[PDB]
Amino acid sequence: ATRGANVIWFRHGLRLHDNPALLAALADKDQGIALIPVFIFDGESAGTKNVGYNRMRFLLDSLQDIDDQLQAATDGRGRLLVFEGEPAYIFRRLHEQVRLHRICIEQDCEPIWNERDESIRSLCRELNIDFVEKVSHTLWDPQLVIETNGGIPPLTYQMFLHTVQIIGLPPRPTADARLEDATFVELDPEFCRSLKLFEQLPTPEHFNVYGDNMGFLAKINWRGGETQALLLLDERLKVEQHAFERGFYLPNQALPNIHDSPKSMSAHLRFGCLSVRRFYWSVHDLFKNVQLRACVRGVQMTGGAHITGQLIWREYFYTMSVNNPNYDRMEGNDICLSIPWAKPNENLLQSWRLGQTGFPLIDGAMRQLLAEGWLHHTLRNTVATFLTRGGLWQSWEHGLQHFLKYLLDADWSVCAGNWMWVSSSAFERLLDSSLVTCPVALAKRLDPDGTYIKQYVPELMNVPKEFVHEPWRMSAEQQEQYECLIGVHYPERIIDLSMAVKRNMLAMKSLRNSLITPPPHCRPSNEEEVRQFFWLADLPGTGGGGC
Amino acid sequence: TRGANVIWFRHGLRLHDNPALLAALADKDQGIALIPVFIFDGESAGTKNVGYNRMRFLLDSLQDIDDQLQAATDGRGRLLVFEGEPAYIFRRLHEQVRLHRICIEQDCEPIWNERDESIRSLCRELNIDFVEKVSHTLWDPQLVIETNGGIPPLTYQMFLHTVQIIGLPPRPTADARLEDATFVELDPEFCRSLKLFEQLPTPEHFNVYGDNMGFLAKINWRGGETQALLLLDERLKVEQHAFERGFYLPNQALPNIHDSPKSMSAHLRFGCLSVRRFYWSVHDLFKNVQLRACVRGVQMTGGAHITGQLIWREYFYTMSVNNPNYDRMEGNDICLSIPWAKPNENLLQSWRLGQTGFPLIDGAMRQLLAEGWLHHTLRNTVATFLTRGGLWQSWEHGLQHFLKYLLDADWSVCAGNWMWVSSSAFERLLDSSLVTCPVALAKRLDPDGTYIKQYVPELMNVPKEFVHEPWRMSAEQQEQYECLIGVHYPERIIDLSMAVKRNMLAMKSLRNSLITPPPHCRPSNEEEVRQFFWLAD
Ligand SMILES: Cc1cc2nc3c(=O)[nH]c(=O)nc-3n(C[C@H](O)[C@H](O)[C@H](O)COP(=O)(O)OP(=O)(O)OC[C@H]3O[C@@H](n4cnc5c(N)ncnc54)[C@H](O)[C@@H]3O)c2cc1C
Ligand SMILES: Cc1cc2nc3c(=O)[nH]c(=O)nc-3n(C[C@H](O)[C@H](O)[C@H](O)COP(=O)(O)OP(=O)(O)OC[C@H]3O[C@@H](n4cnc5c(N)ncnc54)[C@H](O)[C@@H]3O)c2cc1C
Ligand SMILES: [Mg+2]
Ligand SMILES: [Mg+2]
Ligand SMILES: [Mg+2]
Repeated sequence: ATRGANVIWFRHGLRLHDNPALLAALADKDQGIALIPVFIFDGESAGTKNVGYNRMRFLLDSLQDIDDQLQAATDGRGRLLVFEGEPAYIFRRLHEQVRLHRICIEQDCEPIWNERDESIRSLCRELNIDFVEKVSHTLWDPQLVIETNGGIPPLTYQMFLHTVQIIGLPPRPTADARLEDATFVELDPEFCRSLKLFEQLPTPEHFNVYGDNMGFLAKINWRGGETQALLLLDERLKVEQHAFERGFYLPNQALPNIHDSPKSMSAHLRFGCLSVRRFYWSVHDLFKNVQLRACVRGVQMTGGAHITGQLIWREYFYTMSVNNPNYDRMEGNDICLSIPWAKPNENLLQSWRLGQTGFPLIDGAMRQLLAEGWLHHTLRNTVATFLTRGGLWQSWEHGLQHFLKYLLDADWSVCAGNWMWVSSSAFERLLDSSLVTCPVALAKRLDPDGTYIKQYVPELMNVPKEFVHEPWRMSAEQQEQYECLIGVHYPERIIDLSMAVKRNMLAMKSLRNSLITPPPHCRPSNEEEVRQFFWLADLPGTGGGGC
Repeated sequence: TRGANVIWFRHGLRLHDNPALLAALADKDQGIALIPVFIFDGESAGTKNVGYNRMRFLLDSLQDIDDQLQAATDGRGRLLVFEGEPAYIFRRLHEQVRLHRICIEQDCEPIWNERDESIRSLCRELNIDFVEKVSHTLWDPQLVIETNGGIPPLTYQMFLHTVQIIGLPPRPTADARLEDATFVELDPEFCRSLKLFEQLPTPEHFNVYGDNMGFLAKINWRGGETQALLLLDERLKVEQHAFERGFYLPNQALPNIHDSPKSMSAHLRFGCLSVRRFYWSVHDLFKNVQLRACVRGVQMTGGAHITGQLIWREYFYTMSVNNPNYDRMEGNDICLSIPWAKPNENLLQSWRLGQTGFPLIDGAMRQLLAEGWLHHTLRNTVATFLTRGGLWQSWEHGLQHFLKYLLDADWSVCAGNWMWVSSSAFERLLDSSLVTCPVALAKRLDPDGTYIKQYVPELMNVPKEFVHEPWRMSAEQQEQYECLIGVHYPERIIDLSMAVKRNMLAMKSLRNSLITPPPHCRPSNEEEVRQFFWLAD
């Protein structure tokens, strides 16, 4: 704090590697400019506006990871300062203590962050402070791929692939930061109490966040932070290594597995614990210059396109929301079809949230969502269709707000886009087939021996495998013979699906004859894209049928 | 006149991409004439073990060349078709008009060695240039074998790795200009003494008649170069629709056994269509464009899902080069010696005639006798049922029957595919019932019974729910539709559940006896088996 100080404000991108904003904050070590790493609980940033217990713990685990790494490389001189209040109020009064030359941040391209960031930009113009903004949460610059497509984001996944190949490959991750020679600031102890500088790392209880509806089914647990994200990346980079030397995927690898352990990095990518560019260019360097022939779920393995294509799905949804604050709703949302959803049935909606629908796979997935906060992509498709076009004809907004609260990742743009991609695509009639919107048939495909169902629906523990997916088929004597009387211990089906899929298919067909014009909306590229999205494989598409 | 060059046709019955032909016209400005020659010596172009369908195909291609030679020369150019010994014909042809060069296309298969070396020792005597050019395969098989250390690659993945080192295959040559080419009209008595055909002969001239049934063949094929080019341009438009769509329709990815005469395997066997023209046409149509979809476990970028099929053809041609025992078990170093049962002429005849009691097996073998072409999934079914997945008979019996009635019937490809499927004892998926059961495959390929009812017409009155398993019908059902297990349709000539049971024991006993799996023709991995048999992958 001799000649001033630079601020690296953390919101997302809670990491030290591949942090251009951190490097720009460390670029004045020679001039004696100090470094101040800060995180502010302003009541919305890092997804704290609508958060449950599982994601708040994940965020606090990442803040501690940054805090422990700073001390491990600065002999204890480096400290992550966690505040709680208005960001513009904290930065102005902190400028009274030490001179702020540059305030470095990572670009949050989502429009819900525009108010927060433009107030800091307006503050720096008043105090003559450099406002440094770096793009590192996404692979490309969202404004660069939007202007390439003519000032509007691509609405289909293929239209996004066509534009990024024009721009080229995304930038490589930056080098690591050296903090052994960096100086920090010891400010006034009373100034810390006024601006609410935490002396200890807070807990979710400090923010009135306690155990959720189910508490916790401690079968799957996730430790946040940059250390665990890099530990899981190397674990997966070796699984791809074995499949790379093998040249093909084992049949058990290409199939969706819902009985596995916490290996997903979607929560580490949302908070920015793991760099998306480091994920991308680690797969690229491991696959380039080796031609392959086998595929993984209809996507080639040559060049790692089956892995890096997943990171483009995330980039494709992040950019569609940039200049659209109504992206989470349908009124005022220009790229979402207006579907006549039924009236809010909060009795059925509560049966969907609590996992009391009478359908085993739906209940087992929603109870895992409440307890553990993570669902497989196949299970997220099932509960989304069952709530919307597939089962109850409820608006996807009621499912988005529930997901954004209990999900570990819960990207405001990725989660909202996936709800519209699946529920509000009227001209993709393959989504109306019960062969893709039936949880009973899918239960036999993902959970053959009822291992997953009985693990998160414990009332079905003793029913034999011949009646797990269809408990209603048991006799009156058999129902009390396995401690499961449908309607008492296990709830009955809140709706008849076979008569519900008929109502919804005709109600959606009614929209198509009224809208012969297909307006620009978030939709699948083609029918082949639906089959890979819903992990169909053997019998999907036109002419595939039931073999 | 002064001299003449001979373009001798054996394979490569075409005018385009014919480097041997271009070498014959290379001395056009010297006053050296041209002599197109095809000799029925009793073995060339697969005429030693041939049926009526393939002989009809060969003669259709010879007429195409003769018709093309007249349209480009206003009647001056003709195709000379002889019948006799090639070295005797060429020697007496040399004293009528001096032969400077004898140009042929390379036949790398060892069954043609004694024929070519016979002509080779003749030209060194009479001081004639023996020009041999490679155009039947994508690469020179010697350059592929020598790159692999002097031995041919025994797995398909080992082959793709070797040709990747060599590089992309050569592109087809330019078309030949025959508008200013001179020919010779020989002495009429010389044409009488050398057995020169005036009219193109018929299959009946070679003691070849209309098979056993013959009339069930209404899906007929017409040989020739210009007609093979029509099939190439036809599929090129189908592939660009998928190229512009970005993916294959599900009905396209599924095998189709009730389709049209679409295949070009017979045209590529006789050389009516150039394989390099086939390769580089698909390569130019898919280049510079990145695709992400796949076709049955193989990518579509660069046309690898199409060009990879042509590499299967080269992979079997290259393996048989220095192995004259490639079509037999004894003395074949690349074939596992499997204890096959003693030859049973009753079950073998029921396999050929299609009287085994299994509907899909009967419909395929009866289609082979009439039309002489089967889908790859149907050739697999009748091959496993004859060998490891049924009767446990030697693959040598099925090879001779296939080399006789097939339209393609490449000596190296057909034998290689027979060993690849039958004698792969260490590929344990090959013995799974998903591959060794035609009943489940019948409901998978021909669901409603359309293909079975037309090639097994004794089952057309049987409804769909009993057409795949006619033995399951009751007493009044075998009479209401009149299909008794005995007089109308034969009983299953073997117990399939018991046969596959005892055959898997013999393969394990073979593996337990062979602690070393010696280098043999085998699949590369289990994934390669799924793609080969059109499985779920
Ligand atoms: C209703 C619904 C809501 C979803 N909400 C989210 C969300 O809030 N956050 C989120 O990251 N993903 C979301 N997804 C996508 C998908 O469910 C997860 O990305 C996936 O389950 C993560 O598992 P994984 O990393 O092991 O899969 P991988 O195949 O390893 O995915 C690699 C990465 O690619 C990205 N990705 C994968 N699939 C998609 C997709 N369909 N759309 C966008 N990005 C994708 C993620 O960042 C993911 O971590 C949602 C999908 C649905 C159907
Ligand atoms: C027991 C058995 C015997 C066979 N005998 C022959 C034969 O005598 N001649 C022959 O050309 N093919 C043979 N094959 C391969 C296969 O049956 C045919 O190549 C294929 O059915 C031709 O149909 P298509 O051209 O429409 O297929 P496509 O997929 O269009 O094939 C493209 C071309 O690639 C080549 N090709 C395709 N598959 C193979 C293969 N497995 N091995 C070698 N070349 C291949 C052929 O030249 C074919 O025309 C045999 C396969 C088996 C199982
Ligand atoms: Mg992951
Ligand atoms: Mg063909
Ligand atoms: Mg399968």
